[PDB]
Amino acid sequence: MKYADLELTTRGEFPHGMKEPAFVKKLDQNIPWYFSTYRSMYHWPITGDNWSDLNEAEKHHDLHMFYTLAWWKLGEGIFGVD
Amino acid sequence: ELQRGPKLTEFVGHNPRNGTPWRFSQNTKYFRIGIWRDTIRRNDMNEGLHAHSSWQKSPQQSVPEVRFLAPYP
Amino acid sequence: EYYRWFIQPGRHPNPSGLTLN
Amino acid sequence: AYDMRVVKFSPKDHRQWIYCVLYVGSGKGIAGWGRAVAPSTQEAKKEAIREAFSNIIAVDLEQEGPMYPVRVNADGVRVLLYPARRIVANFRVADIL
Amino acid sequence: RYPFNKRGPREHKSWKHHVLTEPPKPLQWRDPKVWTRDLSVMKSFDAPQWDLWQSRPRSEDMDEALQPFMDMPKSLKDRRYDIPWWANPFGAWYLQNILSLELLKLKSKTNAEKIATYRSYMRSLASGKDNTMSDDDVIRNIIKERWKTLEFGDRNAGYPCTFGDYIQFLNEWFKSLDEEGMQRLREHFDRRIRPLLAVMSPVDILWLEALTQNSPHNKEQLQRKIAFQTSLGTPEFFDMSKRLRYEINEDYKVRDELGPELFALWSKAPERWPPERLSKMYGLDFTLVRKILVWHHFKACYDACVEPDWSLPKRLFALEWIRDVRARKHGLFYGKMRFAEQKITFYSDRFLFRDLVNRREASYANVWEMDDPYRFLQTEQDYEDYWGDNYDVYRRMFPEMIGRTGEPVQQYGQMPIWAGPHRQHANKSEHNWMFAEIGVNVGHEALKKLELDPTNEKRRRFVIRQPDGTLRSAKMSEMRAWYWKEEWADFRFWAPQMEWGIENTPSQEQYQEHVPDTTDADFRKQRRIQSRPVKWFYESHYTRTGSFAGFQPLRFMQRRTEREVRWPDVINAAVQIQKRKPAAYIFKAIPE
Amino acid sequence: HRSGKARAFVFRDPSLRMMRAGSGYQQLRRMGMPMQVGMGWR
Amino acid sequence: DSTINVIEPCSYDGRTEFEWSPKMMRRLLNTHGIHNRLVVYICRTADNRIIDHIHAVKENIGGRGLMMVH
Amino acid sequence: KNLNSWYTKGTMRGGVPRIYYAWMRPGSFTRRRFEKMRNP
Amino acid sequence: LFFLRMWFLYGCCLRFVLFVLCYYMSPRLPSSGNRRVLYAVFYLYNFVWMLRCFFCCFIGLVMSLFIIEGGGFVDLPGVKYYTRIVS
Amino acid sequence: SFKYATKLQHDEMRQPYYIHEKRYGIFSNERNIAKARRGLPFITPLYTKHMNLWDTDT
Amino acid sequence: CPRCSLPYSTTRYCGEGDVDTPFRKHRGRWAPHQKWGREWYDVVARRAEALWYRATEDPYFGTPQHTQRQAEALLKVYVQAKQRGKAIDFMNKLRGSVEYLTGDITITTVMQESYDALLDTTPHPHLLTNGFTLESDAAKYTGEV
Amino acid sequence: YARGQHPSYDMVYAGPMPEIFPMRRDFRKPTRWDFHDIEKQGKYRTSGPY
RNA sequence: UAAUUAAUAUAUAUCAAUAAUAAAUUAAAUUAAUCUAUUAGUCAGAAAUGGAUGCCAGCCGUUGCGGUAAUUUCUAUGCUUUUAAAUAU
Ligand SMILES: [Mg+2]
Ligand SMILES: [Mg+2]
Ligand SMILES: [Mg+2]
Ligand SMILES: [Mg+2]
Ligand SMILES: [Mg+2]
Ligand SMILES: [Mg+2]
Ligand SMILES: [Mg+2]
Ligand SMILES: [Mg+2]
Ligand SMILES: [Zn+2]
Repeated sequence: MKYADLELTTRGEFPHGMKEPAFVKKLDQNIPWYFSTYRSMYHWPITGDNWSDLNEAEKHHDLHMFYTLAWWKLGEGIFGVD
Repeated sequence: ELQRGPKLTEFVGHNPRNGTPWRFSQNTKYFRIGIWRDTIRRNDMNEGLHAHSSWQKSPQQSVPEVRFLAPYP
Repeated sequence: EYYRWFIQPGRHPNPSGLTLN
Repeated sequence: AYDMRVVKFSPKDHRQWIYCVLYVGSGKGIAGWGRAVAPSTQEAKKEAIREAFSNIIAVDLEQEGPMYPVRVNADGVRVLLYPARRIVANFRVADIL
Repeated sequence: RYPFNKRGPREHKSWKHHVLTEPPKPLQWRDPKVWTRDLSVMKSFDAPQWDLWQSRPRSEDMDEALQPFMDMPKSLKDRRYDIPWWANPFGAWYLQNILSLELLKLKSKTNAEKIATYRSYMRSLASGKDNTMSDDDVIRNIIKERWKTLEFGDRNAGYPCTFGDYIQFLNEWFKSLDEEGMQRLREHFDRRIRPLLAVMSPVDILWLEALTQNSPHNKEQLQRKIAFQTSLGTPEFFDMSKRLRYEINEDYKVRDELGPELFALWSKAPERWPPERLSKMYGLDFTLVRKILVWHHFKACYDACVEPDWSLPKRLFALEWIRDVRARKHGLFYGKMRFAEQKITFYSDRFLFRDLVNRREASYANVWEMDDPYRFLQTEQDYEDYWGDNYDVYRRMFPEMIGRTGEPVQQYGQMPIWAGPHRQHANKSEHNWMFAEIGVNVGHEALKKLELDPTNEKRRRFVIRQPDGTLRSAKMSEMRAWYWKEEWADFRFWAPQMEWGIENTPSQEQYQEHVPDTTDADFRKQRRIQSRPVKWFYESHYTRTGSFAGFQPLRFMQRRTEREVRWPDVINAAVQIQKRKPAAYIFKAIPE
Repeated sequence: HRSGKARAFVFRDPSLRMMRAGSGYQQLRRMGMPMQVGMGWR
Repeated sequence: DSTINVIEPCSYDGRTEFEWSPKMMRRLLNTHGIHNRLVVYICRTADNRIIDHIHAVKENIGGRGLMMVH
Repeated sequence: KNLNSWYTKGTMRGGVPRIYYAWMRPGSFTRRRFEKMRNP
Repeated sequence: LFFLRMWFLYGCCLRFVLFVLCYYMSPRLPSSGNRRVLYAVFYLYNFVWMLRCFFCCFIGLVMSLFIIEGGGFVDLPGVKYYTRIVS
Repeated sequence: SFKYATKLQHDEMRQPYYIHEKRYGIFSNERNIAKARRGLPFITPLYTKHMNLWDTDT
Repeated sequence: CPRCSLPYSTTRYCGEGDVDTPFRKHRGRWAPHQKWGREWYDVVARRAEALWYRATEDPYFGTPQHTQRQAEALLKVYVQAKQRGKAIDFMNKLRGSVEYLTGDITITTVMQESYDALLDTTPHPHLLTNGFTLESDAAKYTGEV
Repeated sequence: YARGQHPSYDMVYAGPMPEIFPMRRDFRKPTRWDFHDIEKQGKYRTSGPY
């Protein structure tokens, strides 16, 4: 369904989320305390049954799930039969 | 309780309810010098806030729903 | 938006952005 | 902290030894602290570290904080550990806790 | 001492004019390749992220599953033509190898083998070969390795599929999914991928890339690094397929609870089968075995193609339900009460005696009365907490919790004015005039309801003169306006809306800078886009609970403000977070 | 330090410190013990 | 070791007499929103009974402080 | 009542994570020695 | 906090004074040099006091009255008051 | 127990006025308000003490 | 626009020239129009859903059972969202209801035929549908023009 | 119950309230401290992760 | 029934009466009236290089610094800050 033969040359790397980051020596702020000192406003998980017209939780979960399945090629070769 | 055990439940934020389960990844400002020091001299122990990261020396990474009581493998 | 798929990651073909002449 | 103490091995001989104080911790309920006097900086570091693993303590986190006041004195240092709505403490004491 | 002996405030490089301009700005010559189509902003030339849709408020994204197809221009999208799903070369490959059974030839057993296999299968005698592998395991091994051997690339060369061709099939398929389709999907995701997502490690990234045969940036240095590190353990140790091997509690396998126990009985009269009769089956503890019974009910229902009772987890866990409702009521929070928040009372050893003789001596006319689901409940409070959630049962059983009645707004008779028309203009004016009464017997919050009570004749009096000059009793809103503002928020069934959140707090308190409010793409607030319906319109009204303002907003302002660290001089109290202000401000003109 | 202030060996139980405060000046003002003999706050 | 961490009298003198309001005794019971009966405080009552603070709070009587033990 | 509101307790330390327990302490979780009868 | 070094501020944060003398004085070892000391006068309740203070300031064209400010310690013993600006 | 309960300027922290009536009779102060020397500094002493503390009766 | 309901031709941003607009706040920035497609289509769907529950849930403004008006209104929304699965399921659910068996709600001719119309004109998962436009160039793959 | 002989079921007999149907994988939500360039986290732009 | 279409009083005082009121990017559902608004550090502890100076001049919250190489003085330039200022009481 809805096929065309497409050549997609560059796919970004695997979303394993763990990649050796870029290294520096000196940094901008030399003040490590800020890490521990920083606070934020409260993240409240839920308000009143958590209803939304844009269905955020479900939709975003599924979209992530999709490219994750894609990149693992549906986890289909990895598991043998125990 | 019948398989793999309970989750290791952490938080960053005010409470368990107010924060995220996620630590901050390696791309943080404060983690880079430390993680560097850890990549280079791997065998000696290293000071830093790079501990609190979701990335570390050990093969077991800290990300949510680690099953830590598992008799794995 | 579709360009991102065909680029080579290290190459930033014109870092300045100015063709000049 | 790092520091320098002179160590007299004889009436002529004088060495420079340094002094380390650190604390090992893991937010998972286990910490420990150590100190040492060694010849080098690296030495006092490694020393104090295996000293801090000798002294490791644990805490039962079922209760998440002390349920009654603990009044106890380290040598000459009078300490109060009491229940609070949140963590309040001097910055260092705070992230030791 | 005083900085200002010897000299005044130093104005030296106060503009810091070396920071003002870069001496190279821009032009009409901006490259059409490396800029936006509009020449608005530079394009970012680093490798593509697959998630980009989450950060940007563009709506075509959400019409396609995988990312590259979201970024596709319409002009290309038109040249994708509708063809049968297996005419898609990946769908072809999938059709050949996975879905086509009959094309699969298995190595033919000899007769020796046939006999040995048979006699192993019917009667087991120990010490024998433990393999004896069923051809179903063989078959599924063959299939899974057909997923190993599948590789992408150009198909005039060896491989069956273009990577783009595979994610094409994938994309058309993910849009094609229904409710239970993507339910089966997410399930299959949680059982296979998700655990792996927890057990991963840098040491696998190369292998993780060997699934799609994609080439990494550092590939050489990762070769060396991962060689040196996998050198430090057994090859068995380090491979990901075997990392999930073992499970706690081998006696009850998830596989065998798939067939639900005695489903041919409690299906037919689910009343005569309280949880007890079943729970005698498992050698586990209480919480675990009720958990399992829930899962049985659900499996069973899904199997018979009917919908399950969603109130069953409330009915089996009823004691826990109410413990939680009441905890939520007591400590004000929404969630599940956990252990640190239990009371520290210490009971005597024999504390249970009264109840123990009450139980030992109880008697029951029939067995249903013995264990019915609702014996947990006596007073009305209980019936109110056990059903707060169904607005059905609650609305029917507690009709007076939604106030339908009120003190009618009535007009007062005016006092006669002897001066006649001469003054008849006077009490007619511009505005409304509210008059609330005070006095020793009135205006105390303690007594508030007695005071607003229509039955009490010492009741606090209000009057309102409308601009035309008549007077009426106060509307109940006006009445209540005259008492110190009052918070009603109750936490027991649905989460009340709480103050000082991400989406609640306006900018200046939340961040110490002005942040633009746009209804799209707030990166700070981790939201993609926002449609803003009217707040309480589309939601159910019982779902509206209240608002809790009753705590300190610690990001903003706290008690006993103090410097964290005195040296260095830079750190303040933890409420002062802020970005650095620059050397003197540069203003770019912004119609663009 | 013979010449100098006595120090506690350990802290004081804060709870107990709050328990000894019941009859203190503030609680007295709230009970209305002292007579109001002058104009007071305006 | 002992079952008694610390045990302290309420008053050093007999010339000092400390009075416990029902609300104070109610504060002791509460550790930041969780009900805590750990520590025990002991009272005289107007009625000559020696009570813990928990019974006292139960019936809302104020009493004279004696000691605290945990 | 209590106004202390278990929802809002705690202090944000910035990036610093910490453990918390859903119910009991994890050591107390698997009881197998009394279950499978491994005890002296 | 040493509250007796402030004796001539008489509870005030800053003071006015008229210049009289300037002599030089040698600080406590191991700090050597010449520290400039200004000998000043001011009046309170028609009493004329001679205040003796450290001169850290900048003197331009000849001027009379200074502004005395408070503490900290200095090399020179017995010097307790300092100079802010000259008028 | 806190600073806010120090401020008696709330009416919620202060023993109410009417007590002084219950002791000395009702509308008893309207007499004292017209007195020649008043409020400089002193006013006719105003007795408000929670009735269960009254030294007289209890 | 699906979001702000302003015309596409004469208006560049969401909430332009609307006095009561949510989408433009004080020092905030302007937001360009959002386009129709599956996203907002099922947004409209979900809103209609919520209203449909609130119709029997609300004490004050609610009806005891669903009126006919509400049924054909919902169905019309589904039709107008090009929402297929939902239309089917809803129809069947309807004829499975109590109101249907009581005789209170009925399926009329208009509902029936609009239902069928939408059944025709949108993609069906396994089959080709009325209102599928043949692409001349699909011969590149299919082989037949 | 009225006469005191009905077996109690109190909140004291209630154990842990179990998670029965496990929610969803919570995917890592991009914050301002997660960026592949050390720029954008610079002191002139970012005050903290959010 | 002087007056309430009033709260406005110009430039004086005493002891009060806390003003850097989004201190920096999308604009004021006005009536557009008052205002043109800046400082600190730069050893320890966020942040340094030249040049002088040489127990001098000077710094000093504090241990203390200054002995021709001063990251602690003076000056120039950059650079540092969690942004109602430093400093004195
Ligand atoms: Mg009983
Ligand atoms: Mg003095
Ligand atoms: Mg000194
Ligand atoms: Mg006080
Ligand atoms: Mg430094
Ligand atoms: Mg200086
Ligand atoms: Mg020289
Ligand atoms: Mg220098
Ligand atoms: Zn719009």
